[PDB]
Amino acid sequence: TTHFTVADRWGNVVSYTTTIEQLFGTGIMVPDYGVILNNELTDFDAIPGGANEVQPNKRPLSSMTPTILFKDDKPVLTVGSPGGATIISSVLQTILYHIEYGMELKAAVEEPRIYTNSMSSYRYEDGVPKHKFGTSPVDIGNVQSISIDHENGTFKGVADSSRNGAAIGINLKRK
Amino acid sequence: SYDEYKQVDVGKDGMVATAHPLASEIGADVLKKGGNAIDAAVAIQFALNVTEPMMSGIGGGGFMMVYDGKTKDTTIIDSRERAPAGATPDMFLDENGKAIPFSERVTKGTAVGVPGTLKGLEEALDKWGTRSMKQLITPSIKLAEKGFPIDSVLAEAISDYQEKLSRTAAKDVFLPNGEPLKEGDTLIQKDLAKTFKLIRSKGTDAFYKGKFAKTLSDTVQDFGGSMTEKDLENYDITIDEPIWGDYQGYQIATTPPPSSGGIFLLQMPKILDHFNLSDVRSWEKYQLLAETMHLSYADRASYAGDPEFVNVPLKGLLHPDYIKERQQLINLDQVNKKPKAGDPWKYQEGSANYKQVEQ
Repeated sequence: TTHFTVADRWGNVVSYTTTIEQLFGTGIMVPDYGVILNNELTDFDAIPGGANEVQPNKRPLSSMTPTILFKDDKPVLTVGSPGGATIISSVLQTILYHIEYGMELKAAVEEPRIYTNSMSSYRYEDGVPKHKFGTSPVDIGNVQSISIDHENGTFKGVADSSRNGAAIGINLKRK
Repeated sequence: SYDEYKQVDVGKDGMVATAHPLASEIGADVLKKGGNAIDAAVAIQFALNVTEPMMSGIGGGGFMMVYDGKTKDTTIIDSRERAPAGATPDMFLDENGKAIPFSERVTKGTAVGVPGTLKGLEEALDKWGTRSMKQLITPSIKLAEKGFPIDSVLAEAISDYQEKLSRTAAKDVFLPNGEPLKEGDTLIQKDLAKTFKLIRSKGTDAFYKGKFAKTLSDTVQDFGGSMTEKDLENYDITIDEPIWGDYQGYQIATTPPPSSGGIFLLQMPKILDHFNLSDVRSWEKYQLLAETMHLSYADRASYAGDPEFVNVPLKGLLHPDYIKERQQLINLDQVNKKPKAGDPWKYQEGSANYKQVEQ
C-alpha cells in the first residue's frame, strides 16, 4: 500500500491511498506485460458468513483511510497511510499529535506510535519509553501529509521517515 | 541522489508528498507546467507503479479523495477491486474445510481482484483533468523503459519476497539472473513500459479489453482463479460520499465502507474525547489509546463490509449513546482482557444481514 497527496494553487486537494495488498501482491506478473497482480481478495474473511464474507462482484473490506480535515469549510490538512490494519492507528495518532497536542506537522508524523487490534496483537515504535507489547519495536505506517495555510497562502508537505518519501513544494519565480 | 530530497517542504503555489522521490518529482513537474492537483495525482500513481512497484499501481485499486476547488464538493473515486463472477464464499477453504494458511492464500489466483486503479485514473481525468492521460503517463513510460536506481525499501522488498517472485514471470524483472536486484541497481521494466504505451495509444481499453485482458484472465485461471475477460469488461469504479465527523473545531472528511477505516477513525476520537487525552509520552495516554483500539477494532471485525452487499450499522456505531456505552468499558488502570464488539443495532433501525463468525 502507499499514500500520497497533492494540493494546487486553485484550491484542489487530493488525498489518495492505493495498493496491491501484500508487497508485490500475489507475486503474479502478467507475462509479456509486466503488470503485477493484487491479492486483494484475501482482505475478505476466509470463513464466510460474515459482513466481510466473499461474494462474487463484492469488494473486500479495506483499511485504507485517506482523509482531509477542514476548518471553516476549507481543507486544512490531508492525512493517510499504508500499513494494513494499522492504518487507522497511524492516521488517528498523527491527527491527535498535530491537533490535540498542537505539535508541528513533521513532529506529529514522527511521534512514536502504537497499535493493537486484540489481546494477542501489539506493536510499538522506537521509543515509546521502556497488555502484551513485545521485546522489540517495529515501524508503524508511513504518513504523507499536507497542511494548508489559507492566510499566508502557503502549503507544508511532510513525508514520514519510515520510507524514502519526498515532499516538493511549488514556488514559481520571476527572473 | 535520493539523499538530497526533503521530507519537509514548503510552497506558495503547490505541494506534493509521496513515498518516492521520483514520483514526487514527476507530480511536482506537472504542477510546475500548469497541471492541477488531479493531473499531478494521476501522474504520481503511474510513477509509483514503476518506482514503488511492490506497493501499488494498475494491478490494484485504491480510494482517491478529492476536494474540488471549483464546486467545493468532496468526493471519492473508489477503485477498489471486485471479486470475479466466479468467486465463491468458501474459495479460501481447503477440502475439510479450514482456511488455506494466509501466506499460501496470498499467492493463489483466487486472491486476484479485478483491478480498478486505471479505471479510477481515467475517471479522475474525465471529471477534473486538464492534461491527457497521454501526457501524464509519458514520464513513467521513460522510467519503465530506461530504468531508474532502486531505493533501499524496494531493495529490501525484492530480497524479503524473493520466494514469491521466484514462482512467476516476475522473476524475469526482479530476479533477473536468479539474483535479487540490490539498492542502487538499475530496474528496467520493458514489458510494463510497453503496457503503458498501449494505454497511451488506445486508452484504458488496452487494459480492460482485447489481448491484455485475455492474457490477464488466462494467467489468473492458470493460477487457480476464476477471473474472466467479461469480469474485466464489466468493471467500473464507484463515486463514494465521504463520511464526516466533528473534531476539536475541525471537520474530518473520511472514507465510508467498503473502507473500514473511516468509521473507526471517526469512532476512536469520539470514545477518547471523554478522557481528555491531552504528557505525550505517559503510560496514561498509551493505555487509553490501546483500550479504545481494542473496542473499535472488535466492532470492525463484527460489522464492516461492502455496503452494496451488507448492512453496516454506521448510524448505530457512531451514535452518542453508543459512544457512551463504549467509553464506560474503559478504565485508566486496568485493562479489559475480554474486549468485544458492542451492540450498535440498539441505536438504529434495521438489522444485520450476516452472522458473527470466528476467523
